[PDB]
Amino acid sequence: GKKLLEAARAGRDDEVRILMANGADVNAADVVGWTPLHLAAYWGHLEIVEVLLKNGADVNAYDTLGSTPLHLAAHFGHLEIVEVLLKNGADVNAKDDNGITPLHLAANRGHLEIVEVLLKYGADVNAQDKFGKTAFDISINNGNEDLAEILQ
Amino acid sequence: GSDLGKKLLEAARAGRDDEVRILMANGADVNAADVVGWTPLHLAAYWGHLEIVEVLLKNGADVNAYDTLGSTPLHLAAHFGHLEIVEVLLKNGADVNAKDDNGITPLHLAANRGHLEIVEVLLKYGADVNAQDKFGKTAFDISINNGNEDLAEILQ
Amino acid sequence: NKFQLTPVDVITAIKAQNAQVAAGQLGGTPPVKGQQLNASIIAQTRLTSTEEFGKILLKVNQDGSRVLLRDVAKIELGGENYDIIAEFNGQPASGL
Amino acid sequence: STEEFGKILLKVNQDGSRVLLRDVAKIELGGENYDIIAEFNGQPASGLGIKLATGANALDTAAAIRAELAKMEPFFPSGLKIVYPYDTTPFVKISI
Amino acid sequence: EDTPQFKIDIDQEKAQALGVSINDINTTLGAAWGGSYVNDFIDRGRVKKVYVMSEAKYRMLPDDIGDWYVRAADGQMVPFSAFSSSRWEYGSPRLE
Amino acid sequence: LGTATGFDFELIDQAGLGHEKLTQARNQLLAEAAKHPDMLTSVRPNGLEDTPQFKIDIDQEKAQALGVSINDINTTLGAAWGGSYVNDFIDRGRVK
Amino acid sequence: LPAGATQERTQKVLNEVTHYYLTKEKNNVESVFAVNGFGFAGRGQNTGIAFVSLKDWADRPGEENKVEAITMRATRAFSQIKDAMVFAFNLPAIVE
Amino acid sequence: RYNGLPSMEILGQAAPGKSTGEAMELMEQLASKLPTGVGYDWTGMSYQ
Amino acid sequence: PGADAKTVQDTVTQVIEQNMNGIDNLMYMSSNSDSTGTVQITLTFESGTDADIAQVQVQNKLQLAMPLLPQEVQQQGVSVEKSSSSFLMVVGVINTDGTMTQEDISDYVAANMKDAISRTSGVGDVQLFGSQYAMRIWMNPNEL
Amino acid sequence: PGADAKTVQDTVTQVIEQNMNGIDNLMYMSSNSDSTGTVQITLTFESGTDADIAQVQVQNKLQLAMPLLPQEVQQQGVSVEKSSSSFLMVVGVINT
Ligand SMILES: COc1cccc2c1C(=O)c1c(O)c3c(c(O)c1C2=O)C[C@@](O)(C(=O)CO)C[C@@H]3O[C@H]1C[C@H](N)[C@H](O)[C@H](C)O1
Ligand SMILES: COc1cccc2c1C(=O)c1c(O)c3c(c(O)c1C2=O)C[C@@](O)(C(=O)CO)C[C@@H]3O[C@H]1C[C@H](N)[C@H](O)[C@H](C)O1
Ligand SMILES: CCCCCCCCCCCCO[C@@H]1O[C@H](CO)[C@@H](O[C@H]2O[C@H](CO)[C@@H](O)[C@H](O)[C@H]2O)[C@H](O)[C@H]1O
Repeated sequence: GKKLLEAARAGRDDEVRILMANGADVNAADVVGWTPLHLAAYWGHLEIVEVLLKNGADVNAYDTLGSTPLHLAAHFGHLEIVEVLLKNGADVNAKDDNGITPLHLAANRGHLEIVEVLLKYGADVNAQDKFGKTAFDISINNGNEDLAEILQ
Repeated sequence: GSDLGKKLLEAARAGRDDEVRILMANGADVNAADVVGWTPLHLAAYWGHLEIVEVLLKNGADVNAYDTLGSTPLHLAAHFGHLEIVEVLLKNGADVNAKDDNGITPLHLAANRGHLEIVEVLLKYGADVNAQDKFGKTAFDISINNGNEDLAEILQ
Repeated sequence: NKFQLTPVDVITAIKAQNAQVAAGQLGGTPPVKGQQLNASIIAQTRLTSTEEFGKILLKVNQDGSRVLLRDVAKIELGGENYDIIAEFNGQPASGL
Repeated sequence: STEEFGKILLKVNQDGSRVLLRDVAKIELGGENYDIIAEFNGQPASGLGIKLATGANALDTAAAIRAELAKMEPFFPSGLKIVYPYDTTPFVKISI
Repeated sequence: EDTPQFKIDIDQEKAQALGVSINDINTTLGAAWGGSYVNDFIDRGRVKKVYVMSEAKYRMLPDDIGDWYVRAADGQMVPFSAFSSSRWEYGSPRLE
Repeated sequence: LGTATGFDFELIDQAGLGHEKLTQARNQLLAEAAKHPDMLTSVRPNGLEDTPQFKIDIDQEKAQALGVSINDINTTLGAAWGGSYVNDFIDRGRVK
Repeated sequence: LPAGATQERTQKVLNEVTHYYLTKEKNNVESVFAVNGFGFAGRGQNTGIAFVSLKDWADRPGEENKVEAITMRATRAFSQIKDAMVFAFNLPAIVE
Repeated sequence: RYNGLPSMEILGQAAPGKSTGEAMELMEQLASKLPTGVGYDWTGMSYQ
Repeated sequence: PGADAKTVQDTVTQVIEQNMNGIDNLMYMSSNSDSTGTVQITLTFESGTDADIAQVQVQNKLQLAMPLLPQEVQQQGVSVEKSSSSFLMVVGVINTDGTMTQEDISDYVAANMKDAISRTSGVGDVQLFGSQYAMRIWMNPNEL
Repeated sequence: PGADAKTVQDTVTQVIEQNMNGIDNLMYMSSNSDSTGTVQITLTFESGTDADIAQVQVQNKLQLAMPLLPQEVQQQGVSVEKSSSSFLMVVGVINT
């Protein structure tokens, strides 16, 4: 289990198998509540993300701050991982404890392709965070016009 | 203020009992005061020289001499924890309730420094437990501000 | 002037919003025994780009209108000073 | 003293009650930091890790350290004792 | 190796709206969770330091962050949860 | 070189005894020395005896009630009674 | 230990190291001075160091009782400690 | 202060016909009988 | 105090490093910035370099950086030492009547022994295995 | 300016003394703190010590302690000089 958390982070693809093939808990969570899927998502390990979801990883697992692997993938611009997670039922409108969505994160970091996908999956453009901000408010504050036009 | 006055002030402060004895024999002014108004008795009381305190009082020292800010030898003895000096002074007429110019009394001072035995002696001799300094404080106020639970009990 | 601001306000906002804060730790020493988590707390970090400087917030107006640093200034990377300009055979250069 | 810090006056309430430091804080003598904790053969200890100045003589410096230590011992609180758990100099002396 | 660190963003807009100064926020966070060397005192004749810091049980868990209040210019007590957001991330404990 | 026959001795507070106890120890040593006129002569302190000083206590509570700051109290007292170096000016070309 | 590891877990590992010297190397090890929170530079909750002093050479006859074999046996035994790097080693003839 | 500790310097001299070494030996003797926590050292010309 | 590795590096380490030039006989320079809030910069010199002068030169440069460092860093005291990396010896202190705890022993060592050892010629650096006492004010957010 | 001996000792003298470490060939150190608001610390070195090196090492350790000193002392400055007692001559200047 703890071995799985480490292998997923290091992107050890086989290793993830040897463990996935010895029944290590696929939703083992570390001290901050990150699952192997959080780690693969964060460190951009696409193959490992797929293997984990294959073996029934909780796609909407959330850490001790309400954050999901989708939040992570979107925030760090991992476009393909974002696609896969959504495919596998990632709540596109998941809010962390701050009322922050994957769209807020992608918009903040100016990830355009990613923003599109999230929208192509029903991301609520009007979703407000705890401060009342939308992605659009973000794109404007950042002075990102390409992104601003999209959200309209 | 005289040759012998000066020497008496020095000898009392230094606790030189023999010198004081000789000075008493020679008529050294027991009422000599320095610039701040301290008598040999003030000095002896401050520095804790019991024998000299007793010798001075036998030689007509003013037990209630006050300095330029209105402080007495009992104030000093009570403040610096000199229990037996405190007892001697009170035996010899020391005003247990003397207030200096700040309206501070020997009780305030013993309290402030947590000198329990001295506090009890003072109360024994009629120390006014309700006396207030210029700021309206009593010895009890002082003890709760200091967080001295025991002393605060004594002062119920 | 139009926004009723001065260089003092600009300077103050930059100090406040371009900052690197020592913020402590969770589970730092001395801890409550049995603590499992030890982690740095990361608060504000230095800005890294013109865009970040541009969106420094100078003030919000009574009507919730926002005044950003880029509304009162041009933001760009440029020499610490502009005093020395070199050329090598008539072509733009630097050197040591 | 902790007692004196305890009575630092933070504010006087409206009713005239006082707020002292000890009312909003525990006050104690304790380490500047709580990161380093040593033991000697399993019992509580402290100590000094000493490094030679560049180019200095190891044997002379060790002798100087011991001489300085001997000046301190007679004034130790009861029970305090110096121990010698790690010294690189005896080997030099002994090997020569 | 990199490790989890707790990232907290102070919302400039919100602090301005509430009238809480950024300096008060950062001093409160820093002193409480990091400790602050205030000034010196004399311990048994020797100069030594005075440190303010949160008691351990209040700086052990992420949710403790919101139990700290800053005073706004209008006198109102405002919890950290009103003007900040946080998330986990990775960072280096030792940069070479 | 001082004098031949002369010695130069230091009495030391090795255990946080404080000024008054050091003084008493000193006097104790001086009285004993004086009992050995056959060996020791003119054994005396090189420094200064204690003297009257004027202790003034600020009442923190009263200052707070009156709305008077300690900084103002302390610089008012120090500046007036002790003097204060404010800054520099230029007198016929020289900084003073 | 990895960063994120607590002082408490570092102590557990230090206790295991100390234990091994006090029980398995009784005949060779005179003392162990173990420090939690300090390592080959610098501080940290997740680091520590043991200084070990051997009995005199005359009481350690045989290759097997010299520092090389001792540190090799120790490192091997310590390899079976979880989520820690623990290495016993002799300092080289010369620094660089 | 002397060597970073509170101190009080004491000057004096050997009596006639006495060596400074003798005077110093005695001072050390006298100093051995002082209240707990009081030490001493030699400085300046005596240090040499 | 309280700073993370990155804050230390970008607020102290880089500032000092950028000022490290015009130093004779420098072979190389390395540094660590850690989340204990600590920085160590090591400048290594040609064999035969006079350590006294190396130290003087380094500090002439450090002093140009000092004003640019955070006030809290300046008040902790920055130090410049010229010592071997390894320990000469460790002086241990214990209490055999067990009437002083580890914290008490460390404070005694800090307050009564360490300074004189540190001032002894040939002593390049002294590490206290423990901490000197400070007045600790442990705040309670509820009461505040 | 305006300081008494204890104020001088406890805010300047002790702080400087505590920083006089890592200086070569020190025999001893002594100091006076007095009610004229003055401190003098004298460090005396082994015969044969290069006086210039001795002085620069002291001055460099002082430099690093300056931020620990009171503002008004940092402002007056702290002189590090070589000690001499011999004048070639004293020229007096009088008005008649
Ligand atoms: C033939 O050398 C080696 C061969 C294999 C492994 C090793 C080494 C080795 O020399 C080494 C070390 O020197 C050090 C360490 C270490 O793990 C090894 C090896 O594993 C650990 C260390 O970095 C710490 O973590 C201290 O807290 C300390 C120390 O660093 C020393 C020397 C370093 N290079 C560093 O730059 C500094 C001089 O202190
Ligand atoms: C200025 O030197 C140091 C200063 C501080 C710490 C260190 C060192 C140091 O030199 C050092 C080492 O040389 C070694 C190690 C080490 O921790 C340090 C320091 O911490 C540990 C080690 O066993 C490993 O980590 C292997 O993975 C390797 C190595 O052991 C060395 C010596 C052994 N007896 C043997 O020769 C081995 C092959 O290399
Ligand atoms: C017939 C000639 C025999 C020897 C003559 C030598 C004369 C003067 C020698 C100068 C130094 C002597 O040092 C010689 O080795 C060490 C010194 O650490 C001493 O004693 C040694 O005993 C054992 C091993 O024998 C060591 O582990 C130990 O560390 C060491 O103390 C010896 O008892 C002494 O003889």
